[PDB]
Amino acid sequence: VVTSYSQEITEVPFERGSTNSRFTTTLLVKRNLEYYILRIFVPLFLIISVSWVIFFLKDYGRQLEVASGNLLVFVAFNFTISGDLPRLGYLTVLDRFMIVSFCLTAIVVLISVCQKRLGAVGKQAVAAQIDTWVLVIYPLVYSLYIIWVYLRFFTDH
Amino acid sequence: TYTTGSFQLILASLEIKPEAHVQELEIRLDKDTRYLTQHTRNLQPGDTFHALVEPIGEAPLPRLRLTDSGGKPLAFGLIDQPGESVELNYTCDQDICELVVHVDGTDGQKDSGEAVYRLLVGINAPNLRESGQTPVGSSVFLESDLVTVGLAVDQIVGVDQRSENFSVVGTLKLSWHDPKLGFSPDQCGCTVKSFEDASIRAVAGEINLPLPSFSFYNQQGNRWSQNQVIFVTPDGRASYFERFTVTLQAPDFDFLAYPFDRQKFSIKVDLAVPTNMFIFNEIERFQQVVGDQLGEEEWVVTSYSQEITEVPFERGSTNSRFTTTLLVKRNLEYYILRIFVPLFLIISVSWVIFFLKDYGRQLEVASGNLLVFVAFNFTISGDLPRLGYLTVLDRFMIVSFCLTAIVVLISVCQKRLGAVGKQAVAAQIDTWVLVIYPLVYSLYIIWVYLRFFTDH
Repeated sequence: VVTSYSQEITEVPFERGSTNSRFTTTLLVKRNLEYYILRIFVPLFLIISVSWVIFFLKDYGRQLEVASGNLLVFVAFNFTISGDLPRLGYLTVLDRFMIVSFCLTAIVVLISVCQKRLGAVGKQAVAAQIDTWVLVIYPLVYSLYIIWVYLRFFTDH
Repeated sequence: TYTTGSFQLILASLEIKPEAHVQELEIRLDKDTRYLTQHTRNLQPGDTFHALVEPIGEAPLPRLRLTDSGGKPLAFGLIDQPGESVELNYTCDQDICELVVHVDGTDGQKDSGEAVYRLLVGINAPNLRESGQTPVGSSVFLESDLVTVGLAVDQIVGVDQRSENFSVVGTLKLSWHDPKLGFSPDQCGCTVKSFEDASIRAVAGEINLPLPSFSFYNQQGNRWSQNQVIFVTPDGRASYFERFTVTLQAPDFDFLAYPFDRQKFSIKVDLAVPTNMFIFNEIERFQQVVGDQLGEEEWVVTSYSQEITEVPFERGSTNSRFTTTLLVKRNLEYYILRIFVPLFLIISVSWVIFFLKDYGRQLEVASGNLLVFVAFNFTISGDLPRLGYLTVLDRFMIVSFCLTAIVVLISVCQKRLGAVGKQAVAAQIDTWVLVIYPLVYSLYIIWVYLRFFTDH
């Protein structure tokens, strides 16, 4: 969608000395943000929200199995959205967000394994402490990463 | 400046002797060069030509001859009474006759090594040797025209890694000085003659004078040329400018170390005319070679090098070649973060499931994680290119998949052992794999680094 346009006339150097005229029409185009927000970001938010909410469970076997299933879900959706994501040779803020979210889901699977191990040992209190700690640091980490990428790519510093 | 040209008027004489001048040449006879010829000027009637070759580092005594433009004999070579050196003399009888001097070891075909000979060639000069004032006079040999070439790359349009080619857009500039292209500005009333939308071959065809036509050596298909222009000045200065989008075939793509491979994009411009006519003399840095782009790029140019050589040409002799080599590298952050970190976490969960002593949950998580590995493996299937051979990334993925299959197998065996009643050996297997799995991964990483990124 064309946000704005500007037609303007300049002079630029020409072969064998001198200059020639140039007429430039610049179109300030923008992508459809609703498409990417609804198709990608809302399903991704729900996929990470289920991984966040599995920590309320104190049955760490079910927690671990749901965590592994949700990581598989994350991968399947990740590649379901593979046409809109373009095959450029470098990274992208969407790509960085997806990588970070995938890493956080891998970490939730790891933490679920560790918590099941601790519960099997007999240290249920520390497992509950880890549950309540992750329940508060996970959204904090996501928010900090969102702010950091906004600062890095959409403003100075 | 003074001016030169051919005119008509609607004879007399000059002094008592025509201008006499001599030059020298060091000719090297090697395995790849056992014969040489050199062309000369018009040699107006009455002019005498003298030639004399001598050996410096040895006494091979290469034979000499003197022929016309077409090779018909005009003068032979007779050795002098004193040892070493030869003498050849010829006086012409017709106007505008070109002479070619031939040096050849036809009888001396024995090969031992490179040799150097000093050849003294003069016109109108009956001097026995060089004597003095050798460089004051004009050159007697026909000298190849000097052309300066400059290449710049605006951007790398694309790389096709399966057919091994790359499309690049840039600008090419040529500049030579052929006075035969000159004109008097009185007639046209302008200081520049312009040819547009036509290649050098076409303007050469419609002018019928030799011009330094070129070609992109590894070009595939039709090059897309624009702003194609040729400017000619009355003083003979001619310049060619072109902005080209060209797909060049690259037969030296080595994707064995992908995505850590570093490639060499070679843009070769070959002169279509032989070395005796035109040669790429120097390189014009009219603008930066790599150029500046806004935003990131799939291929980043580590370094560039423009260099001029001579390569063999069809029907004997050589032609000049101007090569621009770009040392391009992939974006390592993209492949490290998109592929290697998720893969590390996927293998790390399979590693960490061994702490569990509930082997049913261990087995189910192992199977689920193998499915996860497959799903991610094919999620990263666009960046991974469909080449017909293996790749260090492909080898790493195969090894990791095999290790996840092995962890599933070990989980099955451990559940079986626990069901039997041998829990102690199952715990021993747990603690053994917990230490050998990272060791195996590290050893494989070191091995592939040694195999593909260094010697042995």
